[PDB]
Amino acid sequence: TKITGLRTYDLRFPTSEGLDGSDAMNPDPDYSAAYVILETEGTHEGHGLTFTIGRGNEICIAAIKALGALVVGLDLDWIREDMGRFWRHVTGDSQLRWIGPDKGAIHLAAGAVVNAVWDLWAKDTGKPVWRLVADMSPAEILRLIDFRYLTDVLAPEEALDLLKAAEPGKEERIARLIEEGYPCYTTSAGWLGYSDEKLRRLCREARAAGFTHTKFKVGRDLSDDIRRLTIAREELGEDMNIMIDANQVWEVDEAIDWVNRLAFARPLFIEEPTSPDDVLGHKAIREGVAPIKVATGEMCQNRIMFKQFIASGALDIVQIDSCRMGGLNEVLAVMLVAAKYDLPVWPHAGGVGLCEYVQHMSMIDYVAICGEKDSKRIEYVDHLHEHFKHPCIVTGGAYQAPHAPGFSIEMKEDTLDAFLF
Amino acid sequence: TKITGLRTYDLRFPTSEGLDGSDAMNPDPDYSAAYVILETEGTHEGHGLTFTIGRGNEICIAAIKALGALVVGLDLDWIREDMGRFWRHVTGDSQLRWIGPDKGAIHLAAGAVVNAVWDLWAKDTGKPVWRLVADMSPAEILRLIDFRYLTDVLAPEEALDLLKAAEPGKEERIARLIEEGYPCYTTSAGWLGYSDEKLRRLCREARAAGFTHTKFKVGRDLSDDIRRLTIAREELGEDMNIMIDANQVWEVDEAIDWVNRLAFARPLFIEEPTSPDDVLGHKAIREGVAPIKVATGEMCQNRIMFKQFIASGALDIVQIDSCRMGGLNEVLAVMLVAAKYDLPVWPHAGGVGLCEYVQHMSMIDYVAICGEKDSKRIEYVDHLHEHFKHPCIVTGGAYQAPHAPGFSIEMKEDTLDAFLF
Ligand SMILES: [Mg+2]
Ligand SMILES: [Mg+2]
Repeated sequence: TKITGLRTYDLRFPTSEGLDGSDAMNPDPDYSAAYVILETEGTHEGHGLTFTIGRGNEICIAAIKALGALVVGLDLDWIREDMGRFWRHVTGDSQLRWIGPDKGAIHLAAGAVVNAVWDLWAKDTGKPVWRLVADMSPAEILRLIDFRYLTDVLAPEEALDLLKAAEPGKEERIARLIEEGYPCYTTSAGWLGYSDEKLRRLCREARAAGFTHTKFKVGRDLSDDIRRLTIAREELGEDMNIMIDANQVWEVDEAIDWVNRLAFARPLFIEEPTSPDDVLGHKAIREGVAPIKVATGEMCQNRIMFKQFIASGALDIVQIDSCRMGGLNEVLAVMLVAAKYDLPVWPHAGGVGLCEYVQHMSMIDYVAICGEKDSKRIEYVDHLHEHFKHPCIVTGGAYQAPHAPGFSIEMKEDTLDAFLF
Repeated sequence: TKITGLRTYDLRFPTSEGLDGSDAMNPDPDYSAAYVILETEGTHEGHGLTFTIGRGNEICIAAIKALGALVVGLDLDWIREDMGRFWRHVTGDSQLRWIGPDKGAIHLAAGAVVNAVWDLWAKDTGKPVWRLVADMSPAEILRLIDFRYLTDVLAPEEALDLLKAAEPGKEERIARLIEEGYPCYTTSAGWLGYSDEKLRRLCREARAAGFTHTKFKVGRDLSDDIRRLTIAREELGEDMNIMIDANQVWEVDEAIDWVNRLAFARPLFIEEPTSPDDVLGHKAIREGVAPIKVATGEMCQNRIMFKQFIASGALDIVQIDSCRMGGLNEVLAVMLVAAKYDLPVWPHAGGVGLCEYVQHMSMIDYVAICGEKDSKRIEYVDHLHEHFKHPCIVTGGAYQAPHAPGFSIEMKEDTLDAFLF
């Protein structure tokens, strides 16, 4: 099997029409996918995307096309033999690196391309991605990862030790996953643009559905946030776990003051209180708002930044995103760093196809990395699942384990035509 | 004056013919400019560029075009009235922020567009950019900067104190700059691909010309580094200051061992010993290679990363780049942070037009911010200056102060035709 070509689609969805996804930083996102198909001579094609919120999607498309020169002509077997080597290769064009390195449009594109390869690999072997990786031995999983710029915090030997320690319980955990699924929380009642009445209704829906955890956007107006969280608590009840997300908007001192003003709502954590680059900033905020925890990561650019967030104790909750960084391989590296420091990973899913991706990622984390899921929650949003051949399935507050071969990301063909920008 | 339109040029120079620019990370760079011209109804046009090394330049072009939607239609007086407001505006489209924020292709593009505006402003008033800014009162300079995500280390109040404190000595320093220029160092003898014979000749030329500081690329092969540096010391003499640049290639532990092995050559600093995102890693390397200094910054993505590098004491020498970040305004922000921590700024100039840019920026630093230049060195390389209408002028180891209106970046019309990719 050889990758023989690739096609790209600039897909944009009119989510702003109802302000779905609206938050303190992004008032009117148009959920969009920079979508890629890796062509083969065979029966399978590798589908992948990276997620943006409208304008700028075409910049990612440009970056995907550039990466295409590194991938077209490759043999899939060469890729599979040492995917860490492939990852170094695909992120290793020094000229393309200059556009990053491993950040912004070029790394968003890498996420799409890398995840497309996983889709292809999984389809070829007849396994959902979570199972494809979970079935691997510790050494085989270790081999997936490019450890460059990680070794001062997590060297391959220590990663291998973690993988070996988690190996003996894998079968039981797989069975448990089939029986129970993986618990998730909802942000769908929480978008900042919603009226209070809509907020009330969607809070009742979330509770009725069996979620134990619900997230709300905050950060534009303090008076609004106090009012909204008071109302949320009324509808949700005292037992509900509430979280809040500021989407990066605050300064450090502002953030500490503002979430302390929201302390009455008993939020489990504040998400992205400030810039996603500000490690020392998050750490200062963390100290100032304890016992309210601090979460961040959905825009954390790469493993180098994540390792510093984690090693410096700048956060309580690690929120990887499936295609912000260099796809599954880099996510797995971060999950191992998180496991070394006993920090939970709660993936971001606020976007088109993101749920479809991160379900597999946490399920790998559960089976083969940290071995625990009960105390964690994958993000979930109830938007745009209708465009996927195999959408995630959530009920009673949990993702059902994927069954179809691939990465759950392939879109219905009609969608590829209807939503072309 | 109104910005009425925009043109972009994908310009690529065949620098890989002689391996000019070659280093341990980038073995065959093709010096390129994602070049932009801002159109007006008047006699002036604002020229700017961001620098890349070949493939991927087109991603920057796409990002520049995207930012064009934020800039075309703007009145120049609205911009000048509060350029910090304008800076927030051009980097503030939440959807374009998703592609960054303030990093990668979108921010490189911001650098080109922001600096192009500076070029236009300077042309309109008839001054080189450095003097346009140096003639500003402390409050007017403060007004240029967007402090978002800086206030936990440098708030506007403290930045103003710094600016006010530098104010009385401005007239003297301007005089002194006109008399003396601004000292610079050369990297033109140090490219990794050069033969030993050529290394020797270039070292002799650098020494004759009166440079007191010369930089060499290292990091590909230890034996080569040992031999080349032995040769360099031999040709340059004992009074010469030698620096070395690894272009990010090492792990932390590897960097410490490798530069310590080169200690015999007495390097003033090691530049970019590791990933440009690794603040804690640079700090660890700095401890391990003492007394050899640590420099980094040419790819430091923005003020938020620079702020952490500086405040945490991860580096000795701050190497801003003129168009890696959001152009002049963000560079000035970082210079003020550096002034607070009394760290010197030695700008990167390894690329087409970079010398032309950074000469202005360090001269602003000297006259209006930190008030000291004798102990600092702006990078210089002698490549591609023949393409500029007003190239930098270097003699006796110092940049002559620009005197023609603009940012020195405008290229000759024939270059715009001949080097289109
Ligand atoms: Mg979030
Ligand atoms: Mg350098």
